Amino acid sequence: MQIFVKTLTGKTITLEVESSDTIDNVKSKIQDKEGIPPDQQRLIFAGKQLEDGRTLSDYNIQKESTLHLVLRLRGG
Amino acid sequence: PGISGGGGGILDPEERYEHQLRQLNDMGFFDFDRNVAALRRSGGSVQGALDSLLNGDV
Repeated sequence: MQIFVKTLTGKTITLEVESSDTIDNVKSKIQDKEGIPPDQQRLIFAGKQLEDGRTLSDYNIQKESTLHLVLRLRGG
Repeated sequence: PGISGGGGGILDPEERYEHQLRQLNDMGFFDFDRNVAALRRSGGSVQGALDSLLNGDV
């Protein structure tokens, strides 16, 4: 399984996860790709702001799904 | 009363904010009219519009 994560600036990241990864665990992968700290960022799917303790399965996330990330300080 | 101001075709929100409109759509908000009404009050912030869209302010 993989997923993708898209900034508010417009960059698309790609990550390797399982349906059992948490939202926290997903944020923590982007820190390998751009260095963005997982306490500064949040995630969005179907316009809804996702909760840190939930899974990818909790939002019915699929392989190659195209999610977004949101920094609490904007960063752009 | 006393809202809005001057402008022209080159300044309408459909092209003033076309990046942010796409970013809202790509996150999940295909309601163009709501996105426009939200960007108009957020000041053109993607997440500022997103907060209004979530709260039902548009």
